[PDB]
Amino acid sequence: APRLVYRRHNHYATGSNRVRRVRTPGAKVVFHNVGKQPSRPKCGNCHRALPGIPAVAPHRLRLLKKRERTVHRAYGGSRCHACVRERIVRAFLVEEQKCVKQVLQVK
Amino acid sequence: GRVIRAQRKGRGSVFRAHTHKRKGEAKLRPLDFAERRGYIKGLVKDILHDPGRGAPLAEVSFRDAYRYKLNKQRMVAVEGMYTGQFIYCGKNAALTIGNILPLNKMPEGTVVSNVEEKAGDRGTLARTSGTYATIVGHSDDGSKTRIRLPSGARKTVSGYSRGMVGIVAGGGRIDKPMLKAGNAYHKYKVKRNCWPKVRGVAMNPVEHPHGGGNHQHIGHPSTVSRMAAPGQKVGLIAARRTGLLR
Amino acid sequence: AKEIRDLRKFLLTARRPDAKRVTIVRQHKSTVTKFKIRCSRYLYTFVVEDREKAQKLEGSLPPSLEKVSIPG
Amino acid sequence: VKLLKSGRVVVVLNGRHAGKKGVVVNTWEGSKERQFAFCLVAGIEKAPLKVHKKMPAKKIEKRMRVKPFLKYINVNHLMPTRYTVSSDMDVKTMPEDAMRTVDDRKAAKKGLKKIFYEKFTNPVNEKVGKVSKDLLFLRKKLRF
Amino acid sequence: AKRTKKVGVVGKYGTRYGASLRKQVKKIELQQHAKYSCPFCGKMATKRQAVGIWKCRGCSKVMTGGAWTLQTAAAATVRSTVARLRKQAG
RNA sequence: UUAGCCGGUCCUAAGCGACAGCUUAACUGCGUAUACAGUACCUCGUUUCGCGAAAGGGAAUCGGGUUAAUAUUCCCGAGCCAGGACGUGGAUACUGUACGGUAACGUAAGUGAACUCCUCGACGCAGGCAGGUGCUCCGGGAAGCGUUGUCUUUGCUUUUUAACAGCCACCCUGGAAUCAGUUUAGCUGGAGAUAGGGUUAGCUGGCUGGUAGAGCACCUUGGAAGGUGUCCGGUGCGCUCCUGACUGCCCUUGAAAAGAGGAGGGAAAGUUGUUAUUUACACCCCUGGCCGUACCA
RNA sequence: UAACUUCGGGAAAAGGAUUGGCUCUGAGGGCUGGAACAGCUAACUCAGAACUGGAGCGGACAAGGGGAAUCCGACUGUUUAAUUAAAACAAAGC
RNA sequence: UUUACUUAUUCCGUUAAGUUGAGACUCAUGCUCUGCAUGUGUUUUGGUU
Repeated sequence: APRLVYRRHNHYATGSNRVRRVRTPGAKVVFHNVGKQPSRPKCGNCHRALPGIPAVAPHRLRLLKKRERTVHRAYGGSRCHACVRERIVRAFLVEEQKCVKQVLQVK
Repeated sequence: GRVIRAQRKGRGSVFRAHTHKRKGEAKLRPLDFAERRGYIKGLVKDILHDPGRGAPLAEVSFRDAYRYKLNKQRMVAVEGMYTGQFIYCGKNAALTIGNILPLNKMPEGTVVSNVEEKAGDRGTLARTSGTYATIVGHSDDGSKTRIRLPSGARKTVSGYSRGMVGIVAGGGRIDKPMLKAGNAYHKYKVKRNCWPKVRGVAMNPVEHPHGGGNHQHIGHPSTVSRMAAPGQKVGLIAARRTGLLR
Repeated sequence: AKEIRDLRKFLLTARRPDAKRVTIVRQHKSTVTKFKIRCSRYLYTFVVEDREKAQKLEGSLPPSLEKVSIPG
Repeated sequence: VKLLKSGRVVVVLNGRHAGKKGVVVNTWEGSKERQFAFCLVAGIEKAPLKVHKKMPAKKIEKRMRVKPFLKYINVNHLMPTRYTVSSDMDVKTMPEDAMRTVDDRKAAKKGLKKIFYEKFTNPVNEKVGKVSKDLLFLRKKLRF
Repeated sequence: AKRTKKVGVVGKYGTRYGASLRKQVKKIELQQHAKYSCPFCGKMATKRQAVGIWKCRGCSKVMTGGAWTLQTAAAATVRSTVARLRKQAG
């Protein structure tokens, strides 16, 4: 039976005006404006989503503690970790091959 | 009276190009010191469908020479070019696919795409999907160079002008038929509104020079001079020759 | 809103000087009871099941603290 | 001959000490706890920051100071390196008895600050070798 | 069961457009919906993202190619001839 | 016709006004051209101002009550956000910014200037599949109600729980063909599968707080006072909206900017005490302007 | 279930038979304790038989008339707001 | 009538960053230690600067 009305100013079916049927202590059925579903931080250059760090809309990322917005590593906030191993194994070897030449360039 | 839709097209307004979701004007990297006294290592980060053209665009990430920051140019992608590949722009780069040599360095018989007419032109010739301009032969100095265009014609061009080695991607995208009017509609929606064209014979004698009459015919020669004014020049303009070729 | 789970914390939140009142709720099922301290940001509350412990606890609340309210 | 040994510099690949140079001290293949081949790294969490001739002398003393770390790492995570640290600081002397038990790890680090400071400065090797390439590797931050 | 005689992938387009045009489509539609072998990983999991763009599903790499196949034959000829022109120059 | 939280206000879209100038007798028309932080001393410096969305983007609110006519705006209660902050008590360092786990990552806290890179904001359509909110439905228990010439352990109504707050793909071992795992559909695997043990994401999931004092359904004394009850389970290719991962389609590949955050970098400070980092470590404190808000549709 | 066909269609081509009520029978799941058994139990979906009726039964509502040929346009799409929806416009192909 | 100059005039590009003519720094085809030069130097990996 019981049918409901939008409570906010926007009376259209957009993304922002997404709604959720609740029933109350009144036994009265009624909307709540829940927003859009936040995308959780896909981070580069893989573009996989990061473990450790939750989906929130980006202003509420302020509220959280600094701990919660990262992973405790090198490049933790924005890196795949697996991607990070690439960075080190590059920068180890590309220094070592560059160094081995510059000792051979003494002759 | 009344102005023909040939004439209304220059006025702008409703016949302008639909540019909105197009992803930047595609160009070569603007002629530096680094490019003309050696070379500069690019890295291809992305490959993109730009709407309203057949070619892909490669998005390429160079290091800046003077500041700390990191620049990003968008080229028209030569085919055989992948995400992770180093491109090497400049004078003393190898003749391999991707790379952007000056034309005088390229040994003749080379296929080139996205070629500069002048020096520092940023790249005008042979940009459409599948096309290329082939090098014919150089000067004695290396100052000027012959090129053969996708038309047929032969063009003298300065040797310090440059372009990408290899063919532009999206090759052979006219060999299909669009079966539907719908497939024509979706093509010309993300370009200008040039479609559907109405035949001028269907129109009344106000609106077009052909239109009118109790039978649906043209009534004077379809062939028209170069010297004719705005709104005469319809049908076969300045035509040397007519009818089926051979 | 918030709960308390032990008697260490409940003695602190009562003694803390911005705590206004202690409404105390009792209900028959058997006699399970709730204390609720209205402090300044949050309403802290502390469930006790045994009545004889809860009678002892009402003495342990301070007299210089102002209010108490009861249903019944 | 296993690459890992009790006197070999590595680079750590995973965990919160990733891209941090450090010396292996002693090696294992499992126990009751841990069903894998681990090793006791004794590394460098903050390397000494770079220095001028035209700084004041007290600032040069500070900038050279090191934050060490101690950790059992899994063998897969560590990466071996050409260099090796066996003939300069002598890595067995550097506490075998005290590890996780008794939480003497804090005690262990203060041992390493005494060593790694005296090694980085006055790092010339005894008798013959003038600089040693091994030791000047650990001083550099592995810039990613 | 094989459930048509001839028309195959282009039963789709039904009883219209005309059989010559329908056959031109059939042969290059058969090309573009194919998987192709990746250069870089090996696995035959390459799909056409957009005209002129191909993605190796397993690999994750994207590369440029033909409209309707990974390697247009004209472009295969240029990869041969530029490798030759580089060698003779030395 | 009562607002920090409902909107406008702020941002930029298609576009539109003006700056430098350039045209024209002006009216007009064009308009991205330009010299536009550490009293005094340096060292940096490429974008020009504004308008343009009450369906796009975006700080934060929910329950019950109330008036002849207003309510997420009044009242009672429970919260949250932006800006700025005292105080008591905790963490950390004092030759220099916390620890733990093999790892994925973690916990009451856990400094980070210039400059740079990255993420969110940020995005198509169709298809089925799984899960969830609300609705509809079946049965037991407790209230009141209806029918009763006849039958009917019977038919109907009520049995509710808000925002807010706490707790419940990836790594290690290992080494796969007699190939194995797996979906409705296909896919996945020596660029490391099955399996065993972990880590992490989540919804509109569960439990407690909020919270029965409220709301609802009944009963008895006044001529408004006081009571009981509000319990326990199912069902589905169901209908609704939402999420999730997939599959397909394109000569169609599906906005921007404000704003919030991360990282690389290591500039600064701090010498065992009035220190100094914490202004979202916990608690505590202060302020929130302007306009719309009746009613028809 | 035909001519014809661009082999995709034509096609619901054409042409027939059955259907209600009542009483039964068979087939199709899930969860527990270890040759497959023993307990507890939940869907609306098909197939078939008997009996019964003024031969009725998609009982109201809802819901294609069909076939053989010719002319034009291939098709979907568009159009003279208030006398013209077509054989006109467009269309892919050339 | 033909073809030299560059400052009028014209067109393009740049965040107006490396132009003109001399010079050496490294190894290198290699000749003579220092020579005219012909000459190049980042190109081995989705690091960093």
